[PDB]
Amino acid sequence: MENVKVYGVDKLKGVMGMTSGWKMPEPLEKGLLRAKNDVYVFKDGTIRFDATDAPITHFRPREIGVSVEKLRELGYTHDFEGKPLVSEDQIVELKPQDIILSKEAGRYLL
Amino acid sequence: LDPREVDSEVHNMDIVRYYPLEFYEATYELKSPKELVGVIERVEDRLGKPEMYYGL
Amino acid sequence: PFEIVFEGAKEFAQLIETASRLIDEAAFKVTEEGISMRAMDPSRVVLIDLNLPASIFSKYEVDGEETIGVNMDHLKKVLKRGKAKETLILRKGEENFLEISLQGTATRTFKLPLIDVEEIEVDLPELPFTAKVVILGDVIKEAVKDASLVSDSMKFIAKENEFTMRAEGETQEVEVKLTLEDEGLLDIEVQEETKSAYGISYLSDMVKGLGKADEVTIKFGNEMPMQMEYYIRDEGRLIFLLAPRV
Amino acid sequence: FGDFVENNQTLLPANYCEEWWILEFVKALKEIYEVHLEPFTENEEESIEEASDYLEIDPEFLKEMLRDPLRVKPPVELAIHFSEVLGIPLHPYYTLYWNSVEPKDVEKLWR
Amino acid sequence: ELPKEMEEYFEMLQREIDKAYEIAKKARAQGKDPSLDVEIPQATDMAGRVESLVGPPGVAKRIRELVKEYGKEIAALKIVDEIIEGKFGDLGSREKYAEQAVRTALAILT
Repeated sequence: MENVKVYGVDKLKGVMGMTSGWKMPEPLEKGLLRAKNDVYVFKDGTIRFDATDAPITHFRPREIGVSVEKLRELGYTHDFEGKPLVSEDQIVELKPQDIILSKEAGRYLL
Repeated sequence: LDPREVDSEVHNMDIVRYYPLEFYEATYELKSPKELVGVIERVEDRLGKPEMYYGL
Repeated sequence: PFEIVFEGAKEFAQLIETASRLIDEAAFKVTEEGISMRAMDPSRVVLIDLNLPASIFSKYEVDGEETIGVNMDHLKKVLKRGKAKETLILRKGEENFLEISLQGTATRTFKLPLIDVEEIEVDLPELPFTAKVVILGDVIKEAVKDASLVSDSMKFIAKENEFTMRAEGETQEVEVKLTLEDEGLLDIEVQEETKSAYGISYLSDMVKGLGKADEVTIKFGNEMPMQMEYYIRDEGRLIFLLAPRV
Repeated sequence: FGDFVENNQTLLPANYCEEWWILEFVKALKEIYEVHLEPFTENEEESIEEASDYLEIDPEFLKEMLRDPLRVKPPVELAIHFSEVLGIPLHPYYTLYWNSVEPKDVEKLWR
Repeated sequence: ELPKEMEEYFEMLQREIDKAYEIAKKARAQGKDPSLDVEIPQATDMAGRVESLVGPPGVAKRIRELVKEYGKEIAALKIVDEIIEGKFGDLGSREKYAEQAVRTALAILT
């Protein structure tokens, strides 16, 4: 608490025992900061979010709530028919490693 | 990302804007989908060429 | 090296409990003018301001000014031990310890180490308040209780010489209205029609502990934050600033 | 279709829809009047004008219906006129589930 | 090979990845964690993943050449033959060779 200057935390849950062969523990400052921000931990020391997966190849800037200027900043400059991207009702093609999150996912990732 | 080494079930997905008339005329004959693999373009028909990430 | 004395330790304990019901860490500023405290809840929704002038305390000897921080849980637990006719003495020596002494039949002295809490100076300036309402604690407390009983949010509608509070639920409806002629509204003034909605959990936390014979000043506008205040010993002031929904 | 290919499932007969109808429409147009048009794209103005003149329709309507056959439909009288002139089945939007009833029920209803 | 857009896309992705990795390395260098460096290596193709997962060291180039020449299955078979004979070092008993060959071949096919 003196290290991370976090004093007003009511609960801090741990484990009954470690499962690895090393039994190396985690710093308690990380646990305090997790308890302060209301996030949990996994078996390997990461915070994860599970969701059902669905496919998509083309999108519209109005469905995902992003301006055309922001898209042009990201790299999208045309629509799927070769025309320049100047409207929010045009259909754009998704790049292979671009994802669209839910709003629960965004709330937790905040 | 390299589509050549991701999976094998995604290599059967269609990348056509519309199906041809021959597909509809062959559905009435209760054919098997393997008989018209070349008629409708799939993902497997583009592997190797640079246009795997381009024109779906 | 300051020394501060108070009469009626139960009042101070209730004040501290009301202030700490929404925050977890608080930093008190001690000066020649008085003791001040200003903090925000972890959700960054409600702003709490506490002001205690030197005229309230029986004895007030401060040479300089320094800020002290202490955990709210320990302070609340210690202060709850006081009675209604005791003398509370807060002392701080050359050491970094806070001594809390209760003077009654026997003197009990507690010690609380000081904790370094980060100071973030944020303030809310004056805002144009369309409606100003002076109300009693009982009416608002039972109104919030009924609103929590039926719904999750509370709506305040103030018009000329009228004040109503509505709670819209999925199925049930609750309406509470009172006029100037009723004893609930001591004062009222309205520049123009106003309407706003606020949460109940924050309101339930703020209004809990209010007495029956207490005057509470409520000011709010159209879709802009509501300000609640009430006075202790006619000079001490507690200020609540609650942001509206949406 | 890739779902059918992956699981090796025999193709089932296809229900009549707008995408089949538009292909039949353009094929009949080319076979009769020798005009080349394609759906889901943009065509030349000359071909659009020729087709509209032969069909006695508004060129803007023809452009809109060739661009988006799944959202733009002709009125029932215009569909009947198309079926009479070009010689294609009725538009699928105005076809009822005639094969969900027996011919004797239709006999009684007709009477 | 690739046009002037997908290559730029991949370059910007790599740029962002590097930007994150530098901060991760600088944070980990201070010795407040079980290790003094990041514990997630980055790969680029199947051969790198196989080398990082099961090994043996130096197999990436051989896998690349064999898949370029013959194909995936024949490349796995040639890799098995090379591991058994002793291109990739001395392991010990025949049990070690069998285990390594099975693991690497299953990784290559998989």
